[PDB]
Amino acid sequence: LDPQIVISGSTAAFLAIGRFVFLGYQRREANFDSTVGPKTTGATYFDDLQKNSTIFATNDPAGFNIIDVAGWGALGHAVGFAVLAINSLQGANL
Amino acid sequence: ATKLFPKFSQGLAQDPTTRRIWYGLAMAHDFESHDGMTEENLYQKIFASHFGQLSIIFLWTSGNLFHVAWQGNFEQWVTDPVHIRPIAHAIWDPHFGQPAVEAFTRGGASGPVNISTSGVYQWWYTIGMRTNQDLYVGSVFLALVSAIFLFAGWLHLQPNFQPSLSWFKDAESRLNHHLSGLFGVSSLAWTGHLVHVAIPESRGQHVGWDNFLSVLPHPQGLTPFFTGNWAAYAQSPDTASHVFGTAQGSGQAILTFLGGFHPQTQSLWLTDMAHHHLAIAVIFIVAGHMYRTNFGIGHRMQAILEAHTPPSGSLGAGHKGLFDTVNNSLHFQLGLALASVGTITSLVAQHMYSLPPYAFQAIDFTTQAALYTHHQYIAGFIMCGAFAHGAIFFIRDYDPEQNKGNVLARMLDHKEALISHLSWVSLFLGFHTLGLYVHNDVMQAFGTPEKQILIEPVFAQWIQAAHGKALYGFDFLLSSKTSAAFANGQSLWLPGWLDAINNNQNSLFLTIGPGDFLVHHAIALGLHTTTLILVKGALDARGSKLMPDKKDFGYSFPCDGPGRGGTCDISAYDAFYLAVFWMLNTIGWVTFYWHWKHLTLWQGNVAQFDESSTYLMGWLRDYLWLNSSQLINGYNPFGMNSLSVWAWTFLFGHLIYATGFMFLISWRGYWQELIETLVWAHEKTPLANLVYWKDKPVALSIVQARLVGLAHFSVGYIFTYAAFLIASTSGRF
Amino acid sequence: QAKFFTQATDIISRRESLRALVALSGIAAIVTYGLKGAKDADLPITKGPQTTGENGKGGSVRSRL
Amino acid sequence: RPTWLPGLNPPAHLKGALAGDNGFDPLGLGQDEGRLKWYAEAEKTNGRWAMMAVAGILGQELLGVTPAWWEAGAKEYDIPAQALTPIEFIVMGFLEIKRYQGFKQTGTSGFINSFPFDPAGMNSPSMATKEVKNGRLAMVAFIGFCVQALATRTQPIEGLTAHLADPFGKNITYYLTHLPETL
Amino acid sequence: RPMWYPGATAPAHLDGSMLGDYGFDPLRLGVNKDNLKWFREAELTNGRWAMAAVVGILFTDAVGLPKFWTAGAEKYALDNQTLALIEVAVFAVLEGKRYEIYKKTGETGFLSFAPFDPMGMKSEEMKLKELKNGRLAMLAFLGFCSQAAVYGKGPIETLQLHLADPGHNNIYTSSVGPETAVTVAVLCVLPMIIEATKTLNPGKESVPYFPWNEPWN
Amino acid sequence: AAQGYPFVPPSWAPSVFVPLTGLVLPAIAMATLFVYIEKEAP
Ligand code: CLA
Ligand code: CLA
Ligand code: CLA
Ligand code: CLA
Ligand SMILES: CCCCCCCCCCCCCCCC(=O)OC[C@H](COP(=O)(O)OC[C@@H](O)CO)OC(=O)CCCCCCCCCCCCCCC
Ligand SMILES: CC1=C(/C=C/C(C)=C/C=C/C(C)=C/C=C/C=C(C)/C=C/C=C(C)/C=C/C2=C(C)CCCC2(C)C)C(C)(C)CCC1
Ligand SMILES: CC1=C(/C=C/C(C)=C/C=C/C(C)=C/C=C/C=C(C)/C=C/C=C(C)/C=C/C2=C(C)CCCC2(C)C)C(C)(C)CCC1
Ligand SMILES: CC1=C(C/C=C(\C)CCC[C@H](C)CCC[C@H](C)CCCC(C)C)C(=O)c2ccccc2C1=O
Ligand code: SF4
Repeated sequence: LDPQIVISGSTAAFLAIGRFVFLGYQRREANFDSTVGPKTTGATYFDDLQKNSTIFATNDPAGFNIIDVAGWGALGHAVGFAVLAINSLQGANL
Repeated sequence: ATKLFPKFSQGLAQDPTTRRIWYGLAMAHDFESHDGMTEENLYQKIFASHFGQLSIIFLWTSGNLFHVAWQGNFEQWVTDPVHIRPIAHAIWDPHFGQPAVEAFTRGGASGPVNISTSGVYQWWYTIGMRTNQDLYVGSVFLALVSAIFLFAGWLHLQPNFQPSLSWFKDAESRLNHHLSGLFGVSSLAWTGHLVHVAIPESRGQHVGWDNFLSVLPHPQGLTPFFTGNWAAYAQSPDTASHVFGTAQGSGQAILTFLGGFHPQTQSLWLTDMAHHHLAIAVIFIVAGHMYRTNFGIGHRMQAILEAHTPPSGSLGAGHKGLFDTVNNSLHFQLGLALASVGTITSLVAQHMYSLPPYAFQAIDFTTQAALYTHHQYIAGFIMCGAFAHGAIFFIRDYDPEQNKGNVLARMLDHKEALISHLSWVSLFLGFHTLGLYVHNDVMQAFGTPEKQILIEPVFAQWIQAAHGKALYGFDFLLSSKTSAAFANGQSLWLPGWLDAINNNQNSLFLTIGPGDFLVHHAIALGLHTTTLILVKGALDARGSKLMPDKKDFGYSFPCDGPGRGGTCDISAYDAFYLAVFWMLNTIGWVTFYWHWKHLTLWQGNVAQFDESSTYLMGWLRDYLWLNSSQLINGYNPFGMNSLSVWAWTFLFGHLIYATGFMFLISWRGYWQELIETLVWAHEKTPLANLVYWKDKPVALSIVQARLVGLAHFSVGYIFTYAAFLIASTSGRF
Repeated sequence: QAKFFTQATDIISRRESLRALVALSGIAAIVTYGLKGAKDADLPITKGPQTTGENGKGGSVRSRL
Repeated sequence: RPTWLPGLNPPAHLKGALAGDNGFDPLGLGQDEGRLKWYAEAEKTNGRWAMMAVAGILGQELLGVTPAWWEAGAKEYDIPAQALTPIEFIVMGFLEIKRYQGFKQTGTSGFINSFPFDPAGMNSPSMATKEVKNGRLAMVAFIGFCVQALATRTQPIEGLTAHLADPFGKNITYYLTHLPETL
Repeated sequence: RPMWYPGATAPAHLDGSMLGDYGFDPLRLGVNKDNLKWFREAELTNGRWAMAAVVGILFTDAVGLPKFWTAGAEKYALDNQTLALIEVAVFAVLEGKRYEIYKKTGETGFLSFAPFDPMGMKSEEMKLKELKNGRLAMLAFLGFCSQAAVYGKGPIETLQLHLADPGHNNIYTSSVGPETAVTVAVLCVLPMIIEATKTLNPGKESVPYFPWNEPWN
Repeated sequence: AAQGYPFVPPSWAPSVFVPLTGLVLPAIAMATLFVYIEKEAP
């Protein structure tokens, strides 16, 4: 069953459809700074824990940082392990 | 003149009467009404009080553990749990006579003890605890955790550790961390405990901190996990010949989906619960990655809420402006939390009796009864508080301008429709339930029980048959051995589930009949009328036709005077106080039904309930009167037994209840004049006018009268029924 | 007599001293009552059951220990 | 400055003032300044204890001590642990209350009354960078020691020898599997 | 001045005005000044009696005499009730003169010499030495009784037992071992919590909410 | 305790702590929370 094949393929497919397919949609959706403004305008330490203290710059041209990577690879690992587990009991219901 | 005690109120500190003491006792935790209260200081004091509540909870658990270890029989109960009674703690009462020292010597103890109706023995035996040293160490650890939370509550009140107002109003991060870590990683760690400790200890293998790094939870350690061969963790489950706590019929699996019950313990499989918490942990961890934090991804709850505006304007503005309303109102959050927590407390009660999670539970009948009644009354109180705080929100926190046209304002817009329809459902259910019960009573009185209205609950029976109960012959979904729902589960939970649900000696989907129909409709009447009172106090909270400016008078206030026809019990607080009676009656019906159904099941006489629950003289004769015999004979002119304490507590609760009647019927104005006469008497009595009061005696206020009467009422209700329940279940079993 | 009783109370004639005496006396009294005085009074809770008690008679149906 | 991500600008609260600044505060934990000073001292203290700890584990393994570093507690010495622990609490409480009384004032490290301790004149910002970097390395190295010996598994140099004998057959992928063979 | 733990800050009432002041009043028992004077005198009285008792016990255990927890059971020239009556009668007048001397002087005296100081060695250095040796001897008698109750041996016999095997014959291997180990660890970590309180509230004092303290003022 | 588990309460513990918890600590508490209630503010 080659779990390396399965999980590498799931992660690669999800990273691909996150980079090439659903990146524009996710950027259109995640741009909430709108009526929906910042959580805090204050200068307290606890107001700073809610600000984006570190913008994750990426030299990827489409803007695919370690957070997009983390998310799409997490979905890929989850789906690959789902495939492996549903194959683990050598069958499915219907 | 000006006193010192109600530091949070200068108006109470300047009050020269006894009302100052009471109201400072009862306004202490209404932080918003405190003098000089800022919203930030409010949230910070709430945070500290939450730390204190956690510390108290962990100390209480530490004390339970400590007393079960020190004065309990846990090391003997694990040997013969079906036959040995669990000791709660020892009794040292110098008022005891020798007959009482002899009568309360139970459970193999050396002296007088209390028998645990708590279930903590079954719980701790199921999760791997076998010795008294385990419980001792757990109690020490939980006392340390309590001290740690106390220190945290002190610390986060200090200047450089007091969080900002916005840190509390950060909902996305709190939700992410509380779903992912507090719910999810906690469930993952509990799965780890079950896989490493509880399941091996149920297989007879001792796993503790001394050796848990040296024993494998599975013979194939973590290879099935990192290779995706997860079914290897379900290969050899525990057999049907398995005896809990031993290796005879052990099994090697740690994650199963067997379904049903462990046959020897009549409890859930520990591997099923491990897999349960693993699945739930994964689901909650991925759920806690939903909301937006400092990393650029995720949702903003404001966007989700403001986007969910239906077209057709069927909800108006929809959920526009609702994020601000929920996030800025602590009473909205508290009402939502109490609603959910009470609903899931009722879920706990309804599922722990049908699917007993703990070993040798469901054979400890007193424990089952006590747990169900406990969690259902807790749930009823919590659910009354949910609506109470919803009303407090509508009064204190609701801004009609910032909720212009959204679902929340759309509620108040058609509140008369809601209240009148709840009125219709309550009225219908009461009329017809009481009428059918009275018809059946009259028919049994005239000796013609074949003329009763015995409506078969075919809808709930159809549901039961959809779950695989083959007693009714519906043959629909899982009772149909040819359906796809049945076929697709046969490799899975369904064999165990269907062996467990068709066994009529457990409580998994009990057989129901017309008595169950009638009492379920009584339960519905109770729910509908309780929520009628509560919804009507929550929606008429900001004003009515009788009192349109009610929001200006607060949540609690005595009345608006005898003008405009009379305005007694006008406030939302009074609606809550009226709904607590109906809640207690609802949960009393619920727990009566539960206890009688299960008493007739445990006695092998289900026909008694099936034949006597269709009329209320059967409830009075065959449940309340029949089961009271051993209870009221706890002490008699011919001696006493261990039910003496429950007889005493029975009479105690009756007394408290009746005393509450004093504060509920008799109102302030008789007592103020009586107290004036007593004041005169004391000021004019020689040798006693030397002693004088510092706080002027006054009768209890109207709101305080209602509170104290409801408190005596509820405490008596609760103590009476707990005494009766334990004494009627512990007397037979 | 008045001198005797003004001097007997000389040490406890202040609130703090009297409450210290009361605390000392009451705590000592309850502690010696639990340790020694309850057994000296021959209390049934200090003697023990003197019997097998209600041990094996759990319920009328299930005679549990 | 070279930052932990290529092309990344370091956050605002992280100047190059402190020793080992590489712009690494993705959680933003050091955005308070007094807490950042306390966390700098905490980094230095955890790093010093981890440096001495990995030094002690490697000097226990390179030298001939009887048990593993993770079994040295379960060992009979001339003093029982029940009596060892309170002596250690006394001594280390003295030392740590003297260290803390000396971080309130002097805002710096030190031994008992010397803040900074520095008997030798080797103080330097480059030396502070080296301290914090070797301390981070030793912290990671001790968590390595612990997770690498999570059950009765290799000792540190034993594990390094095992990896150098057969690299593609003795690594984490072999040992997270074949765990029943180890226990 | 030195403190009871390094870098402690004394409370408001322990101004250093008194001798042996190390700022140790965590339960705030001495916030009243009359109570504080009475407690200084009681400290000194318990300390004097404990010094005499410590040297008496060390003497009686150094020579061939019965152990001090059994000496009351031995047989003497007078029956125990006559002894108790003579002791009560003597100490009534003795402690009455001492009580009058405290009400007048504020300090100690035997009967009529308000300061019992034939040899005029009443420095304040000597008052400090009295107080310190008295605290030490109070601890010493507490230890005498404690390690004669844990064992059935006297003070120097327990000392010899310790010196025979110091690592295994000590308080943490005794019947009271674990409780003392835990209380020692708690005591050693306690001052860091106290210094946290002093640090997070710079220069502020927190009332511990006790009865004797009148913490509402 | 001897060796089973340390910090086990003595046999006489209830006889002391039930009076303490029920007669003394409530007396202390009610006296203190009576002086504090009737205390006038300056
Ligand atoms: C998470 C739970 C939670 C939280 C945080 C709060 C918090 C609050 N509630 Mg809410 N509430 C809750 C649950 C909660 N409540 C539930 C479950 C109910 C329904 C029972 C209510 C019903 C409710 C009402 C009706 C009101 C509040 C009010 C308040 C506020 C102040 C209450 C006060 O001063 O306490 C003081 C409380 C007491 C002094 C306790 C009274 C005594 C009770 C009855 C227990 C007595 C037990 C007794 C000792 C047992 C004896 C047995 C023995 C003899 C054997 C505060 C914001 C009030 C408010 O906001 O006013 C605007 C208000 O009017 N709450
Ligand atoms: C046995 C006691 C009892 C009974 C019968 C009721 C009955 C009722 N309560 Mg509850 N209530 C009670 C105790 C009781 N209450 C207590 C102790 C309190 C605390 C103060 C409350 C507080 C309370 C509140 C706050 C609310 C109610 C409501 C209701 C009504 C709910 C609808 C319903 O069931 O209609 C069915 C009706 C009945 C069961 C009673 C009528 C009985 C028969 C069917 C009528 C005909 C009998 C006969 C022919 C009359 C002959 C008269 C003459 C010829 C002699 C109903 C009238 C709600 C309400 O009124 O809104 C709808 C509501 O909001 N009650
Ligand atoms: C069981 C319910 C109950 C109880 C106990 C009481 C009790 C009382 N009522 Mg009330 N009353 C009730 C129901 C009740 N009423 C109801 C339902 C109504 C209809 C509205 C009234 C209407 C009413 C009116 C109109 C009047 C009273 C009066 C009285 C008092 C007269 C008896 C008295 O003082 O004797 C002494 C006290 C008792 C007998 C109560 C029981 C106490 C026992 C002996 C236990 C003692 C406990 C002990 C101190 C231990 C303490 C424990 C410690 C930890 C706290 C007393 C306070 C009258 C009054 O106050 O004037 C005198 C009065 O005028 N009541
Ligand atoms: C200055 C007083 C003093 C001195 C010198 C000693 C000395 C001794 N005690 Mg004793 N002891 C004392 C006070 C003292 N104790 C007190 C107050 C208590 C009650 C808690 C006890 C209770 C006690 C028990 C139950 C046992 C000992 C034992 C011992 C011996 C081993 C050390 C040990 O583990 O105890 C450590 C003692 C404590 C943790 C109690 C607190 C001690 C305080 C902090 C004083 C510390 C010394 C002081 C700072 C400077 C010494 C001055 C000078 C003599 C150099 C040793 C001979 C053991 C023994 O006999 O083994 C054979 C034993 O089993 N002691
Ligand atoms: C180990 C056992 C548990 C110990 C717990 C702590 C003990 C507390 C000891 C208090 C010492 C005296 C306080 C000095 C008094 C003092 O400092 O006053 C402070 C405070 C009141 O302050 P005031 O306003 O009166 O002070 C003004 C004056 O100081 C003049 O300025 O005291 C109280 O509130 C009442 C406390 C009563 C405490 C005694 C209660 C008695 C308990 C015994 C009950 C026995 C019942 C059974 C009988 C058979
Ligand atoms: C250089 C470059 C490249 C490449 C790159 C790469 C290759 C990357 C990768 C990346 C990656 C490769 C990533 C990954 C990620 C991953 C992740 C993120 C994971 C996660 C996981 C998780 C989350 C898990 C979970 C879980 C568990 C733990 C167990 C079971 C259950 C579950 C599954 C749920 C190219 C050629 C294109 C070009 C451009 C540039
Ligand atoms: C007053 C107020 C308040 C409160 C309120 C409340 C308290 C409410 C409650 C509510 C509630 C308490 C609700 C409940 C609900 C429930 C539900 C909604 C359920 C559902 C269910 C379902 C949906 C199911 C499904 C299923 C079934 C049927 C079975 C099987 C499985 C499944 C899943 C298929 C607040 C604060 C908000 C504010 C405003 C005002
Ligand atoms: C009896 C009665 C009184 C008189 C009762 C008095 C004034 C209050 C009773 C106080 C005495 C001291 C008894 C208190 C006993 C409680 C056990 C005290 C517990 C409180 C602590 C928790 C603080 C009223 O003032 C009243 C007012 C309005 C409606 C109904 C009534 C009413 O029924
Ligand atoms: S005092 Fe009572 S009767 Fe009078 S208006 Fe108020 S609630 Fe109504």
